Amino acid sequence: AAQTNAPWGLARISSTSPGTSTYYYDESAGQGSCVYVIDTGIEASHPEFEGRAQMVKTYYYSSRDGNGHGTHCAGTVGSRTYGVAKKTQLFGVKVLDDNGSGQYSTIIAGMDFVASDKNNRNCPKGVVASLSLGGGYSSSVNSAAARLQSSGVMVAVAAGNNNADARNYSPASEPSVCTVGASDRYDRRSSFSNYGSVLDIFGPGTDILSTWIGGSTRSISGTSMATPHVAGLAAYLMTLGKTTAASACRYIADTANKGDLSNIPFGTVNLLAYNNYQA
Ligand SMILES: CN(C)c1ccc(C(N)c2ccc(N(C)C)cc2)cc1
Ligand SMILES: [Ca+2]
Ligand SMILES: [Ca+2]
Repeated sequence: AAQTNAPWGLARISSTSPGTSTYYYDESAGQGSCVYVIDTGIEASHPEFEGRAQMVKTYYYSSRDGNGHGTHCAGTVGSRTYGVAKKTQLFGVKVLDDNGSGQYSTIIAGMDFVASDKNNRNCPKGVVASLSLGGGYSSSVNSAAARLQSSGVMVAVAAGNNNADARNYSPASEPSVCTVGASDRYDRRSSFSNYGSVLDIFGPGTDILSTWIGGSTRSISGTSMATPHVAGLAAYLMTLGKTTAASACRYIADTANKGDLSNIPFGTVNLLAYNNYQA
């Protein structure tokens, strides 16, 4: 399959070179996989999700995404137009308030929730969790991410947006999950992207067009936008049977575009997520 005039990020993950505008992907499109987006919620009624999204848990008064961030991330995972895995199903877990903030205890609860909840869902091709959030180092936040990964879920987390070593941020600093840095359309490390030896992979993160609340769309930037590209790609690869939840981060790194990125500090991986699609 091919999507013409795709958002640049989608094109980039299906090309060995920057500058292309077509997203090439297998028609299976992540069907049979499930991705939990742990964030400010998801506007499930957005036409772009085609009824494939639903809220399963909130830690606040409502399950509504009153912010937009969660809906944007979910759109990059699995919306029709802006999504990597266009037939996956999406589950929203609202651990962040409508200001985009949340306490560590709530975030931890949301991760434990997913580890249990996945046992009540029909996801024959596997389960992914996308965490576009983070804060200062916390061993208990890292431990919750490690548990989620251990339980059989492919955990993708944002590196953070402080142009600093991700070792001082959580859950980015948890080695057992897949920590994702951001790149721009010219194959440079995004100016805000964290870096460091704990990074596993880079994905498109600068000027990412996706779904927004009120049935709208907008372009925003962050390692928050890179993470759902990798989460979507994981779901896509699991559906194809190329990898499992336990080994998906390693498979993505193994099959990545290598050495294409500029402005990568010594000690940080030069690896950009790539779907290896061959028609
Ligand atoms: C410091 N830390 C762990 C962290 C910081 C920022 C973010 C992030 N999602 C973010 C930060 C800034 C902005 N802007 C627009 C300033 C957007 C997203 C995530 C983690
Ligand atoms: Ca290349
Ligand atoms: Ca890792």
